[PDB]
Amino acid sequence: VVNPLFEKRPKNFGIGQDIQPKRDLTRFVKWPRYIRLQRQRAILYKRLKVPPAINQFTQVLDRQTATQLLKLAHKYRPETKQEKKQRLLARAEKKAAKRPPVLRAGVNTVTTLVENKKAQLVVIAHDVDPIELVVFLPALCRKMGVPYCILKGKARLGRLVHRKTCTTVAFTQVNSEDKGALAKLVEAIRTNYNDRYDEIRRHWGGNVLGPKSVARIAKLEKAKAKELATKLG
Amino acid sequence: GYKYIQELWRKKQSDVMRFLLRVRCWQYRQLSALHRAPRPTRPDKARRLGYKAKQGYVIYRIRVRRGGRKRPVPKGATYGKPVHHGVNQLKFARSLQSVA
Amino acid sequence: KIRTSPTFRRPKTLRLRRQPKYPRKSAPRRNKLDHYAIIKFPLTTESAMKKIEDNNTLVFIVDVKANKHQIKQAVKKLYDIDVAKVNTLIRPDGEKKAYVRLAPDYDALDVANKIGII
Amino acid sequence: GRVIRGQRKGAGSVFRAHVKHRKGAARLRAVDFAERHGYIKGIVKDIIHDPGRGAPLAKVVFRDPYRFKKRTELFIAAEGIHTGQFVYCGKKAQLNIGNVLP
Amino acid sequence: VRPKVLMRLSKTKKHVSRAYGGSMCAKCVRDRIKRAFLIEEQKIVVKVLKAQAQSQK
RNA sequence: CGCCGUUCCGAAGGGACGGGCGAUGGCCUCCGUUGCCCUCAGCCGAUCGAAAGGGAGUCGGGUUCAGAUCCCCGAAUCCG
RNA sequence: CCCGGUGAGGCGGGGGGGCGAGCCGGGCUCUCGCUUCUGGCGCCAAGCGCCCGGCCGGCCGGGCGCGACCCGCUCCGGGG
Ligand SMILES: [Mg+2]
Ligand SMILES: [Mg+2]
Ligand SMILES: [Mg+2]
Ligand SMILES: [Mg+2]
Repeated sequence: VVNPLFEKRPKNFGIGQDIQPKRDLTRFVKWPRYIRLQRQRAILYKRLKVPPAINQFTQVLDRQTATQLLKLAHKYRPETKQEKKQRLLARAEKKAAKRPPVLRAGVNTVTTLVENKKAQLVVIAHDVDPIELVVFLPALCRKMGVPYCILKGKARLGRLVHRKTCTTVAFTQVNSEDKGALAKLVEAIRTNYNDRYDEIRRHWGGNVLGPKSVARIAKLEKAKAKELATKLG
Repeated sequence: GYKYIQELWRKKQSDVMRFLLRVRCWQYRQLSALHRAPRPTRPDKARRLGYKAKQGYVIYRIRVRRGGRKRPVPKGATYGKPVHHGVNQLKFARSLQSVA
Repeated sequence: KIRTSPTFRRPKTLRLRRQPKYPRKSAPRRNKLDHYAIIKFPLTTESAMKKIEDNNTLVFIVDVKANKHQIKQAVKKLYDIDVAKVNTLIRPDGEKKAYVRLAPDYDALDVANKIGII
Repeated sequence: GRVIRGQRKGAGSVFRAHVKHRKGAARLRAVDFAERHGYIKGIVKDIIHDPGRGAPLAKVVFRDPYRFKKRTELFIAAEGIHTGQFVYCGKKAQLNIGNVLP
Repeated sequence: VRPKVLMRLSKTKKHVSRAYGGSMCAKCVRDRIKRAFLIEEQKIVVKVLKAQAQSQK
């Protein structure tokens, strides 16, 4: 049933044999300056010995604790723009014939109430652009005995409030029913951040050579290890 | 609050601030000589110098070459009395910040 | 989507069209090169009377900014006479003399008789 | 004293080279995968006299291993080169005259 | 004729009716058809002498 | 003030055929239009630089006091 | 930080294939991975697998993978 016309014409992609195919070159592209800049700035955070104060933001909350955290931080979002008006209306018709506990946003307010010991839990975004804004909060929390935790994403911390990005978030008070969930989190957080603050304040990051240049050293070391592994007999 | 970032930006000889000032200086050294910044790098020093975070306020980052002001004259030859034979070690009367 | 070429070329984005909220100038400027401003006066010199008589043409001192097309279409409006061809030249005086040669059937001597020059 | 003739040569405008009738910079073929792991074969189209230069140049013509196109290159002609000769380039190229290899 | 006069002439006035007509001489045409068939032929001989070696060895 | 620099530290192409989607005008048949993706695209540097370089295509005869390969007659020719 | 090159085109490890030293079909050292008689041609996919889409398993017409190994943190090199 096969047709004797449909020949099979294989190409030889050897050197000088036939024109190389339209391969993939996403590795060898000449990128724009801004792309190459941020792509090789992410490498300096792997080559440079990063002090522990900045390195303490890589050890972040896991992927299972994060969900339950934002689950609890969804019952205490601030009010919208429309709910702000509709409260002025329900207050109007209240006048004609308590404030609920909610989240608390911003560094200038979280720090000022961590000093006042008003907070019960602090969430910090792990990728603040100028890190100086939250370099100190870890130590100020450990010092005051406030349970803090670093969360991955100032754009996901920023959906709790109705803004683009946020930096920190604080649970001052919670309702009765959710006080159990808050105490079931404060435990698993304080045992991960405040308890081991000694070993967090000492852990330098970065300082890791590129794989192309760690394989050139693992190979030479291998040759000198298999030397003693083969010359002894 | 800002008073933490303030006292932090005074230990420029520390470890964290000598790492940050160095990755910042490296990244700045790769961009153009005069380019607009998205947001104030130092938000505190900017408030202190009058930057309210509202529309209309713009932040430009700009780099200037350090060193004094060599006198713009032909090869050497500043024709005059020996008093004004100086070309090399001269200094400019406006700070590099005023030139930025 | 693999990168087939090692040159990142700028992607083409979308480009809108001017939808202004108010026209800059209020009114379109009227055409100051009217069919009347484009023809000042004729010539009555025996260098042009031999053109009218023999060559069946006319000689106008047209505006200097006028094409042979504007002239043709501006004698076919002021005088209603189909035109064979137009030959312009800028005089040393500065004005643009124009020799307009009328269609075969139309008689210059008898269309200059009308308008006055004869 | 006047700027000596030796000093007047670094500015140019008179002492610049006369690069009008020259045929191009005589350079080897750029290094690619072929030239780095095998060999690439080209022919010699002609041998021209470059002005202001004692050596002759040779238009060696390869074909791009990535596009459908015949690339020309201006080498300096080793002695014994003739036209229609085959010139190979790369690591696995054989060792005779006009055969650029590492 | 001059280059820009070629837009006037008809194709028969610009090419001879042959493979590579009016862009290559006939001698180098026949002397290229030859080399083409001959080189592909030797490529076939070598192709044969390849598996002829692989058969015994 | 500006100078340097002319492919050099650059996201440097606003284009094309075919296809798919959308709209439009009329023998709304069949082409044409423009909107959106898909596919494809090298270049090599904006621009200026020669009335002697390159550069398609007009010749005869007549005529004016002064203009003619330019006007008149008669024969062609290039480009779109 | 500097230099050279290029339309930043196959870099570094790992796997897969073939040849020889070897131990007795199985693990290692190796290396290669397809172009040298000629002044020829060489792209814009053959092929196998997988799916979908209209008209009557059958005409027509699309898409995906292999072909064209996977994974990576600097485009490759040379300085430092
Ligand atoms: Mg002074
Ligand atoms: Mg010009
Ligand atoms: Mg000219
Ligand atoms: Mg000329």
